[PDB]
Amino acid sequence: APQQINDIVHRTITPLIEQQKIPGMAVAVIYQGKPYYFTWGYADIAKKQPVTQQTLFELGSVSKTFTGVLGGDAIARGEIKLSDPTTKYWPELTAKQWNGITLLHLATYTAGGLPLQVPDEVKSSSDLLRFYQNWQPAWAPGTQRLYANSSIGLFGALAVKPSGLSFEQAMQTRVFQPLKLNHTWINVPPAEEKNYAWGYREGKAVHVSPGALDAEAYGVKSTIEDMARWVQSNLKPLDINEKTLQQGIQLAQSRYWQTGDMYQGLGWEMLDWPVNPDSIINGSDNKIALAARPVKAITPPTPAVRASWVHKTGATGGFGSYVAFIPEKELGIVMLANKNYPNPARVDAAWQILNALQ
Ligand SMILES: *[B]([O])([O])C1=[C][C]=[C]C([N])=[C]1
Repeated sequence: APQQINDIVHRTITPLIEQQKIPGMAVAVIYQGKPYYFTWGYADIAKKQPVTQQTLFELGSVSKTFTGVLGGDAIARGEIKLSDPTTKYWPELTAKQWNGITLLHLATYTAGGLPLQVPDEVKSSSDLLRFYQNWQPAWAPGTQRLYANSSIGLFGALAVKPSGLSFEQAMQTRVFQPLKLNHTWINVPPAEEKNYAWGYREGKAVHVSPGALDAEAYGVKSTIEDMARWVQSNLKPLDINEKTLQQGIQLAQSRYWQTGDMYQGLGWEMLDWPVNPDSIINGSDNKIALAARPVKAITPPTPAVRASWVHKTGATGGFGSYVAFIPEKELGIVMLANKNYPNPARVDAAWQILNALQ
């Protein structure tokens, strides 16, 4: 890499790893469209396996960006509309509180208080139906945002129903394959296990547990190379040859709702660039990010704004991920770690790197 990118990344990430006791980390910077890669530490402490550019990390909720783009692609295919009622795709959802709750509300966490987590107790398809039928909204639809797996997870499951494909097959064929993300997985195959890092939580090696709507809300694993490619694809969707995918990526960066200075996309979240770094840094802390906040509808949604900081944090029990990019500057970053360390530290490091390069 150019020495500037080298120095800027190492000066930022080295102290981060030290302060946060991160066992292993991979970083990609996309600069003028090209990726530059950096790795540190251990994918597996016990077996002394280093982090490489081929190490798989759990993306946790950065998976929501793939779900949002897959949904956008389904809209572009004419398979679903965000204006469709949820019941159009799940007619068994007959309880009256669902009247007026559309796919847009599910995709954007604005259905009226669907919870962060699907209860552990919910396994089966019928457990799931039961859960949503019994769920009681605290708020009218389209009035409050509450970040929630049970919201965007259901959006992803419903979005692929007209295709007839499983969520995983739709994701593989319509997003991973066309983008050449050939080392990105909802279920890690046995052949790729050698590359699957352990996560570390309180010093114990852990991997994400199965759960309902896991694939759709937080279940993607990927490498630093495929994630750089994901960022490049979202930075420059016009280079993408598959028309509906290009369009889906654009739709996922449309601005649907505003709360404070952030705008809710499909999976992606966006702020105007130049950002106030305290705003994105403090904003990423779960004290704010997981809070219930009133929203203003953007009527109609603003199409993808090039001058945006577009980003998403993700975590599982053992992993902490972050992706951010600025379309107008052809600039982006991916930070993958196998410890779930605090969000504000991620965003601070990212902003320090990108601000120094823009
Ligand atoms: B995501 O990483 O923000 C997330 C939120 C809640 C639960 C899970 N598994 C992921």
